[PDB]
Parts: sequence; C-alpha cells; structure tokens
Amino acid sequence: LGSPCGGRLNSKDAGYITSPGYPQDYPSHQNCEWIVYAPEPNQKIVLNFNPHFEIEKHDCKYDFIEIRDGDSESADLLGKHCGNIAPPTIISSGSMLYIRFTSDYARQGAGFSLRYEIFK
Amino acid sequence: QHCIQHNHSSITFSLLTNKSDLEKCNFTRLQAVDRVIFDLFREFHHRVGDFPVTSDLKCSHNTSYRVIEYEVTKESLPRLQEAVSTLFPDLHLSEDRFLQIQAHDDKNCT
Ligand SMILES: *[C@@H]1O[C@H](CO)[C@@H](O)[C@H](O)[C@H]1NC(C)=O
Ligand SMILES: [Ca+2]
Repeated sequence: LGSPCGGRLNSKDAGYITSPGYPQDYPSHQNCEWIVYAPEPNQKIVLNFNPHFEIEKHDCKYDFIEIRDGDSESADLLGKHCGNIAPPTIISSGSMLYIRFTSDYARQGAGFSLRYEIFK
Repeated sequence: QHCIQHNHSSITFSLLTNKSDLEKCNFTRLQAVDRVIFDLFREFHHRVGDFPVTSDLKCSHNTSYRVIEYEVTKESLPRLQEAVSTLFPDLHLSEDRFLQIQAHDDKNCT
C-alpha cells in the first residue's frame, strides 16, 4: 500500500480520478496507473473530464494522460492527452479501462480530473 | 529588424510560423553550454512574468545555432507582447506563431 497514486477501483459507485494534488500543480516524476472495472462483464465504463485541464504540452512527450481499452498497458490506445483542452467523453468497449498519468522533471500544471461510472 | 547590438554580436527577435523541431529547454544544460543566452533569457523572462505551462518553450543547446523560442498562443500572447514591447515598438506578436531568440556571435545589428 506504499503507492502514492493509482489502484484498482470498482465502478458500481461512481468516483473520481485526479492527478496528484489536483487542482493544485501535480508533482514531478509522477507515474500513476489506474484500472477501473465494471462489476459484471456486460457493462462498460464511461469517463468525463472536468473542463479545468492543465497538462504540459510538447506533443505530449513529457506530461500526459493516456487511456487504453483493457487491463494491461498494451491494450488498444483510446487517447493520450496533454495541453489546455480537456478530452471528450470516453466510453469503454469492454469492461476494463487503463489510465496512466506521467510527469517528468521540469514544469507542472494543474493536471486533470475525471469521473468514472457505468454507462447508461 | 528587431535586434539589440553588443560587441561584434547581436541578438535578434523574430516571428516565425512553422513548428520547429527543437526540444524542451534544459536550463541546467543551457546554462552550462552558453551562459550568455541564459542570462539574456532570464532578463527577458522576468519581464515576461507568468508563462503558461501548456505553451511550448524550446531550446537549441547549440553554440553555432543558439536559439531560444517561445510559442505564441492565446494565453502566451499577452505576457509575451507586454515583454517584447518594453524593448521593441515595431514587434507585435499574433496567435499560432513562435517568437524566436537567436544569438549571433559575429554578425551585428545592422
Ligand atoms: C539536463 O541536462 C543535464 C546536463 O546539464 C543532464 O545531466 C540531465 O540529464 C538533463 N535532463 C534531462 C531530463 O534530460
Ligand atoms: Ca512536466
């Protein structure tokens, strides 16, 4: 239970996933991993980001959030977002969603926040 | 055109349109390799004040091609324009461009 950020979350109760310290500036050298899953295999997950969204942009090479369609990091990529504009609504294809936030050494911003729930 | 003159060397400020291939500034590296561009940079940057994290700021880390480059965005523009205005009165930036600071070792401001 040492991990500063991340974890497996059960989506039957809607919750939130945020960069460490949001809305304040996230730390440097971060490497958070989330897995949110639906209780039963038929359901799917839908994410909605908050409009306040500040991640260092450099073609998303340094600070970024990435979303993929499954448990592993090798699942099909749904998006890798940085910059000023929050990403649109994401809807899982299966019943598992992989989320990861990465921070480098230099400059930080407010970060991201999203809310996960079961679709419909 | 918009430039400052020193001793057989000049620092020109220019507005460019195409995205450069430069990488993020590494200030510790940029300090060690060429301190002239770095102290110039920090004189300029303090006038700039708050520069948005979500606007790129890239560096050459080269002595033959010494360039610091800001990205002029919706948010970048006001602070960058207020700063450049202090030095040059004929430089008015605009969105979706890049303001680039190049150092020339022997060409002068003419
Ligand atoms: C920045 O430059 C220094 C050299 O001054 C180097 O040791 C360091 O690894 C660089 N940082 C990154 C993130 O590459
Ligand atoms: Ca960063």
